[PDB]
Parts: sequence; structure tokens; C-alpha cells
Amino acid sequence: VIVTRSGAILPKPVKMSFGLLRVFSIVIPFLYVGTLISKNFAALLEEHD
Amino acid sequence: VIVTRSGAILPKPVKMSFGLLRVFSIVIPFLYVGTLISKNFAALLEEHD
Amino acid sequence: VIVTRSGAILPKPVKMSFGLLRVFSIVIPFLYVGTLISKNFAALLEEHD
Amino acid sequence: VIVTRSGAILPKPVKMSFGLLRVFSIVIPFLYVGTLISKNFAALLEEH
Amino acid sequence: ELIERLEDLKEQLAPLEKVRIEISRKAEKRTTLVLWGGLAYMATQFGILARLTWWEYSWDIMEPVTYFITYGSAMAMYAYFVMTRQEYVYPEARDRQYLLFFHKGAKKSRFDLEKYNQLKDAIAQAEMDLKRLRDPLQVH
Amino acid sequence: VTVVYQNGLPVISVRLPSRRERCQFTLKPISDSVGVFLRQLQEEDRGIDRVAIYSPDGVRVAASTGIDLLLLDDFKLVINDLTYHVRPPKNDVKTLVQQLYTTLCIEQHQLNKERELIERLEDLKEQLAPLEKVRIEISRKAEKRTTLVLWGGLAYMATQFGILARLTWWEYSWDIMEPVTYFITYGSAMAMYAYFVMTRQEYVYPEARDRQYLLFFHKGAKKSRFDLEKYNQLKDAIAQAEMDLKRLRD
Amino acid sequence: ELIERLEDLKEQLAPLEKVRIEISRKAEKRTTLVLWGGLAYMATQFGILA
Amino acid sequence: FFHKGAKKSRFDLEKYNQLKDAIAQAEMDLKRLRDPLQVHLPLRQ
Amino acid sequence: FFHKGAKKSRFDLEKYNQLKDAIAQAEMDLKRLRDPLQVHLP
Amino acid sequence: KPISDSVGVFLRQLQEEDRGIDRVAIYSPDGVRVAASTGIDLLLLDDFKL
Repeated sequence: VIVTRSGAILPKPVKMSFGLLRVFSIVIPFLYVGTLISKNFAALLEEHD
Repeated sequence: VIVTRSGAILPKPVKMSFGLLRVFSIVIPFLYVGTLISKNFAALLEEHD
Repeated sequence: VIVTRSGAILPKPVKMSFGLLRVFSIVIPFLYVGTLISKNFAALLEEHD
Repeated sequence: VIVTRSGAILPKPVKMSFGLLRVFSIVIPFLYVGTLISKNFAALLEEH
Repeated sequence: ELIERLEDLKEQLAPLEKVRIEISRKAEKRTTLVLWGGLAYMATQFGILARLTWWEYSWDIMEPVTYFITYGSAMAMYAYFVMTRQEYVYPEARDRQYLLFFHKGAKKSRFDLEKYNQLKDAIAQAEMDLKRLRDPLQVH
Repeated sequence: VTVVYQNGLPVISVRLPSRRERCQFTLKPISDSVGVFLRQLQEEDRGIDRVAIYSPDGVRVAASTGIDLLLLDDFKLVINDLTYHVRPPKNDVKTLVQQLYTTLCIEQHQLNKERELIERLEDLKEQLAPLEKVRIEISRKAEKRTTLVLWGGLAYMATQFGILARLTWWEYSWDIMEPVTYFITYGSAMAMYAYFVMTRQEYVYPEARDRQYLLFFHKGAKKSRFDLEKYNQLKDAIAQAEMDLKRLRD
Repeated sequence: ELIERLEDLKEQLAPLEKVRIEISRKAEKRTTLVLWGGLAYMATQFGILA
Repeated sequence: FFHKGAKKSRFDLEKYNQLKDAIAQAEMDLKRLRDPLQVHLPLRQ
Repeated sequence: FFHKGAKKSRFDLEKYNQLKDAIAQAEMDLKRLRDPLQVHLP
Repeated sequence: KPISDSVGVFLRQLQEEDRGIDRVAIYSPDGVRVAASTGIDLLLLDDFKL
């Protein structure tokens, strides 16, 4: 990859600036939503069968 | 790569003739065919032994 | 993959003979080795352990 | 992958200098220290 | 004559470019939401099973659910191969989605895409010809 | 009448005077003649009192003219009585003396360009020497940091294997640590998608190490006051001069 | 002369492509069905373990 | 399946692919003849 | 496997490389001279 | 066409158009005759007798 056919150096690959908290804060609140959606469904369905 | 080498734009692809509905209508009958043949082998094994 | 750049046709791929059978000619004799040698391993460690 | 465009044969694919002796001296003692530190982590959680 | 034709082609290329940039922004906005919802669905499906099976329920019942989830994923990766007729790889799908959203917006604004991608080629060919005219080896 | 060469051949859809068959005719643009296409047109039908093609000023065209010469403009097609007006879908010495002059000139001009292109090749390879010396040491110090990531991933693969190895056989059952060891696999799949969505890259190892390599290298050169935009400019210009100099001989 | 040469090579293509398109249409008719059949083997195995 | 169907309906294929290759070889030279005539810059090979 | 095979069989990889290079180079140079658009040989 | 046709092709074409024609000759402004291999662009430089 680093070997350009002239022998040059590639430009820097662009990181997503402040995307780490964007990943973590789409993981964690959707994790807690998928967490809370589980308890109030099985107890709602087993007590009505 | 979406922008082609000349700088133009690649053409639009195809969708194939209500594909979601016939995928849906080929995956649901064979599930009941699978439980039918499971019922057939479960009857045949216990009756034959 | 199907057609050539010139619009021609790729020729027939060669088919190695007994390909329906040569895989089983190695699988079936060598499944017996793993069948037998772990039973022998159990019969060997039954006395020591 | 075997020949060049012209049919010439590719040069020697390099193997690194005794690299199996280098990787196997990293696999086993890390496998041992990660085995042992789980006891240390389990002990205080058993205490709590 | 060549350097006068190339500025004419850039003049034709200039005014229609802005609405193409805006349709590209629309397709990027509609694709980035899908690319983050792909992670949001997995973050949901993690906590669907994780709250249950560790200290609310038993593992010996969620594991039949678990293998069938991991097999429905293997069926969903093949269904995309049946429909789209290619292999499902992560940078070979988002580009399809972005191209499809771009051609979706190219009728809601209707900016002559077929004129645009045809216009982008003759400027490149004259751009190469102006380079080849001024070849420093042979005098021109 | 219709003139369409979408099939590669200009097909004309003609019917006859006072008849019913709208027949299509496929013919050659350049190797076919009018006066012999009209032979094939007249051998089949019956109304051959007149079959002709005129200029729109009433002048009869020749029989042995070509088809491409005819369909470049308009014409009357005339069968026995009526008219079909047809409309189809529609310095040389100064360049030669320039081509003749440039033969007498380039024989000197290549030797002119050669012993100055050699100088331009030399004065850049003189410039290359200290920046190469800095670049090799920066590349090696980034190379060790790159190599330590490749070994540290295997180190984590070895530590995780041991922490799964001991406590599934001793002090904790497999039946409770199996759901422990499933979610490390699922969280690894989520992290493999997260590396794609965060860096715009398919997670493959020879591209992952070269993604980390530039993040190491450019920052480790910027911390050491290194002008990379000199070093790649020189490697651009020397390769440009080399591909220029290869065009001289062959 | 090359456009006249290409003229005959285009003239000769027209009868031979008919059998070509026929065999292509008839051979794709098995490939589509074996793709759906490869889906069917995956579909029935999700049924028989339920 | 295409070779099986071509044997099934007796299709001569070495005629066909060479008939396509001759058309493509003619189109390559028609492409290369566009440059020196209507551009008046030297041919490349 | 090919490298240690050619070592223990002792024939040349270097000649078979450098000469098969010149085969394709000479054939390319001959095809660039029998070009029917660039008339040299009537 | 001035690039392919010759005098001997044009007079053969004019002979093919009719049948009552029996003798043709393109002369010069002078009394001399132009042969049947001269290109058309070497004929249309000056006026000529038919």
C-alpha cells in the first residue's frame, strides 16, 4: 500500500474526528433500549397465556 | 468506487420482479414442508424401531 | 467473468476425473482412523489414569 | 501468481528469520500468565 | 482553438454542478443514517439477549434462540446475493445504496444526469489531448 | 419512411403502392449500390412500372451510386405513382509541411533534451540524500510500533485463550461461562463493523496494518520536523524524468 | 478498408447469434432455478430443526 | 450449462468467439485511426 | 517449493528469467513493426 | 469520391447507367486524353472536356 509506483508517500487517511464518542453513544443508549425492551415484553406475554 | 475514472457516474442497477415477496413466498412453504417431513420421520422411527 | 472483453465466450473449464469419488476415497478411509485411534486412546488412558 | 505477464518466474517469497521460534515464545507464556491472573481476579470477586 | 474549447466545456460544466452536489448531499444524508442504523440494530440485539440470559432467565433456552439468530443472519446474507446478484461485502453495499439514492434524487430534482455524465467525458478527452499537444519531447 | 441503424444496418420499412405488406429491408451502408438494392426491391413485388430514387429537385440519381452517399441527404423515393420524401437521422498542406519539418528537427532535439534531463535527474538525486536519511529512520521507528501491534494482537489472542482456558474447567462451570464466551464473539463482530463505520475500511489484516502504519508514520515524522511534501515531490519528479528518458530510446 | 472489413464481420454475426441467445436463455433457466434451489436447501434446514 | 446446451443444440463456438474477436480487433484499429486524422497528433501503438 | 527444487536440481532460474524476458521483448518489438497502420514493410 | 474513384471508374459507371452510350473520353484543355487511372482530384483542378 505504502509503495507508490514512483516511490512517494501516500497522504494521510482521514480519521472520523470525534467519532469515537459517536460510536460509543449509539452503542450504549440503544443497548439500554434493547435492554429495557426485553423485561417488559416477556413478563407481559407469559402472564397472559 | 462510485465516481468512474473519467469523472462520470456509474449507471443505476436493477431490481428483479417483486423479489422480496417471492423470497418471502419461497421461505415460508418449505418451513412447513420441513416440519411435515420431521413429523413423517418422527412417526416412522417410533412406529418401526 | 462469463464473457470476454471482446464479447467472446470463456472456454470449458477442465474437470478432474472421479471428483465425485476422489473426495470420498480419502474421507472414508481416514474417518476410520480418527474413529479407531480415540477409542484406543481411551482404552490406553483407562489403565494409566 | 505463478508466472509474470511474460511467463518469467517470480522471485523468492521471503520467510522471516526463525520466526516460529519468536512466535512460540510469545504464545505459551502469555497463555500461562492469562491462565494465572484469572485466579487473582476471581479471588477478590469471590470475597465480594 | 483547443484552449478555447476547454473553457467552453468548463462553462457548460459549471452551472449544473451545484444541484448535483446537493443531490449528492441528499444521498449521503440518506446513506449515513442507514450505515449508523446498522450498528444501532446490533446494539439493540445485544441488549435484547444480554439482559435476559445472564441473570433474568436461563441460558439453556436462549441458546436455541441464539443459534437460529446466527443462522437467520446466514440466510439474510444469501438473500441479498439472490436479489442484488453480487456478494454482500461492507464497502460494496453502501456504495450501491448511495448510488441508488443519488439516482432517486436525480428524478426528484430532474437535473439531466444523462447529459451530465455524457458531458464529463468529452472534457476529460480534450483535457488529455491538451496534455498530449504540449508533449515536451516532440516540438509543437 | 423509417431509417434506423440501431441493428448496425439502416433498415427501411416500406410498403408498396396499393398493397398491404409493410416489409423491412436490411442493406449495407457503403458496399451496396442504389441500382442493385432496387433490383432486390423489384424482384419480389409486382408494381414495377416505375421504381426510382430522385433528388428533391427532380433530378434522377445514378444507379451505381452508394447507399451512404444517398442517405447523407434527402431524396424522393418514387414507386409507380406517389412520392416518399425521406429525411434520415443526421489547411491540409500546412499540417503536412509541419510533419515534414519535425522530422528534420527532433534528431537534434532529443540529444538536446537528453544532456539536460540527465542534469535534472542528477540535481534532484543530490537533494534526495539527507531527507532519505531522515525518512529511513522515521520509517524504522514507525515500523517497530507497527510490528508491536501485530504481536500485541496475538498477545491478546493468547491471554484471552488462557482466561477462557482455566476458569471453564476449574472453579466455574462451562454451563455458566459459555454465555460469557459467546458475547466476546458477538462484541468482536460489532467491533469489526465499528472499524468499518469509523474509518471507512473493510477489516482485513494487510490493509489494517497499513492503515495503522500511516497514522504512526505521518505523526512520527511531524513530531520530528520532517517535510514529507519535499520528499514525495522529489520522488515524483525523478520518476517523471525516468519515464521521460525511457521514451527516447525505444 | 477497415470499415468495409467490419461491414462483412457484422453481416455474418446476425444468423449465428440466434442459436447463441437461445442457448444462453435456455442455460440461464437452470442457473436461476439452481440458485433458488440452493436457497431451498437452506430454507428446509431452518424448518427441520424447529 | 452453456457448454452443455451448446453441445445439446449443436452450436459451433470456435467460429463464434473468433467472429467476435475479429470485430473487436477491427474496432481497436478504428479507435486508433480517430486520433491522427481528426486530432493531427501522432499515433500510439 | 520451486526455489529449493531448482537449487537441488542446479539449473538456472536467472537465465530462464532474463531470457524469457527478451523473448516477449523481441516479440513486442516485432509486433510494433508489423503494424498494418504504420507502414514500413510494403 | 475523390479519394477512391478514378476516371476509369467514373466512365465505367456512366457506361453502366445507359446502353446507348458507346464512346467516352475525358480530354484536357489541350487536345490530349486523360487515361483511366487518374485520380478525380487530379482531374478537378482545371476545366475539362467530356
